[PDB]
Amino acid sequence: NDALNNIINNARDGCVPLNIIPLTTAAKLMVVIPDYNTYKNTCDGTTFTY
Amino acid sequence: NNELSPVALRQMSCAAGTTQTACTDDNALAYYNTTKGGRFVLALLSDLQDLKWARFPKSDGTGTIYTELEPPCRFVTDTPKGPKVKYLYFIKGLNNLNRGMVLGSLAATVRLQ
Amino acid sequence: SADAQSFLNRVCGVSAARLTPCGTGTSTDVVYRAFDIYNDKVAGFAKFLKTNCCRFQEKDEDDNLIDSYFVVKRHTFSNYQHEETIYNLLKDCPAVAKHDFFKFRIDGDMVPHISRQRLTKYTMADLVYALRHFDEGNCDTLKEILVTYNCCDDDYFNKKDWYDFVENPDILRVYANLGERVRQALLKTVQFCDAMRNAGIVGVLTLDNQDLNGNWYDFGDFIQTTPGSGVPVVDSYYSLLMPILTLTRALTAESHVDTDLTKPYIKWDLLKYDFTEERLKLFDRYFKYWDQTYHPNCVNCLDDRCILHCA
Ligand SMILES: Nc1nc2c(ncn2[C@@H]2O[C@H](COP(=O)(O)OP(=O)(O)OP(=O)(O)O)[C@@H](O)[C@H]2O)c(=O)[nH]1
Ligand SMILES: [Zn+2]
Repeated sequence: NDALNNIINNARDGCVPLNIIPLTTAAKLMVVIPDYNTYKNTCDGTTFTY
Repeated sequence: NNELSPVALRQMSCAAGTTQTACTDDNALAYYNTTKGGRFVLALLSDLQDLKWARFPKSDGTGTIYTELEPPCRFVTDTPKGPKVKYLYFIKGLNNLNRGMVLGSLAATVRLQ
Repeated sequence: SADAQSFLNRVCGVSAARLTPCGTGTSTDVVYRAFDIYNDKVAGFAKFLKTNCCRFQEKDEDDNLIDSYFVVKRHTFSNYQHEETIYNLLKDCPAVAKHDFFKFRIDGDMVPHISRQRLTKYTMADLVYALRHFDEGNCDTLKEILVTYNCCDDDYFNKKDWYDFVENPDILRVYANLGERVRQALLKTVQFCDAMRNAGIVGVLTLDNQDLNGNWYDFGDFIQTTPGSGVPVVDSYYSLLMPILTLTRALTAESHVDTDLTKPYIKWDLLKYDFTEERLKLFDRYFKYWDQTYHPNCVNCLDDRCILHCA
């Protein structure tokens, strides 16, 4: 209830799209990888950016 | 060719004003069209210089609509009379094809300037 | 003797005019093309057979043919004066092809010709007809159009099911290469409508009077009115062209910074959801003379027909 409040107050009338709430306030991320070629382009190493 | 209304149309008669009930007897060469479902006028011509309103009578007589007009345009005509000036109007909301129809017929059947 | 080699250098203008005849002498050329007709006894959108035209392709420095034609048409003397007057009124628009009126004798009499310069081989109805009446048994026009504009190469069609949408979904990427041409054609159409309104000319716009570069011609069915009171009729044009606007994705350039396909994308904030003004700006930019009220939000519509129209 702090990140959600922080992004709610920035809205000009209190309404925000639902598709950007997990994108900016979630704490955990889950990735499903088909094969190794896709793996080495998305989550290579120990830290990645998304 | 895609052309603009070969078979033409017929007629122009009746009235006009500027503030609702200002239409007294007849102040408009209200032009054209008697459609197949009933008389539906297209173009308005005015020997006067400023009108915002008209009242065309039809069928029942009790049903005669107080039409809202639009800002006018002006031109001079090549009539045998000589110097003759009107101020053109169309009934508001008239789509482009209808104005093209009446303008083409007026320009190609009768002479203007 | 003379004639062919004198008509050639008379059609040859004053700019560079490296011309070559399209298998003719002084006679006309016959082709099979698509038109949009309405003349009180016939109507429709079909493929008729053109009859009165002589075409000269243009060369360049290394003597290899290019996509430029000088398509002269032969018609009536009254039509000569009418078209000359309308063109003289409309010649300053940058969206109007360059006309050239001259007179030349084929016999003891003198007949008039009208020559148009630097057109393409196909028009925009040819493209619309090819895409809206698809038949894999014979689609030569579509293949020619695709290969002459660097959308693909001639060996792309050696594949089978190259046209299918479920198999080979790469045909979408192949088709999406004409969107910029379509967008430039739309902009030139808006320019032409503005010029017609300012000059006081009344006429109806069809797809077969515009080539694939956007230029306009054929003012044979227009009339004249007082300046500032012109009115173009653009119903059939937009209505028939509409299904092609999404197949080729013509509005892709509108997601870039300056409507330029070489700059990065626009970065909207994630909290914006209205976009009610961008829709109006797009409508005013690409559909200015479409005369029917447009509601960005379908909650203000009057009935189901208006809902369909605005959706
Ligand atoms: N762009 C282009 N069109 C061509 C060519 N050859 C034939 N055409 C066809 O020929 C037409 C050339 O224009 P016009 O014949 O002036 O058009 P139109 O609408 O038939 O003319 P009017 O009968 O005078 O109203 C186009 O509609 C094309 O369909 C060509 O080399 N280039
Ligand atoms: Zn609506």
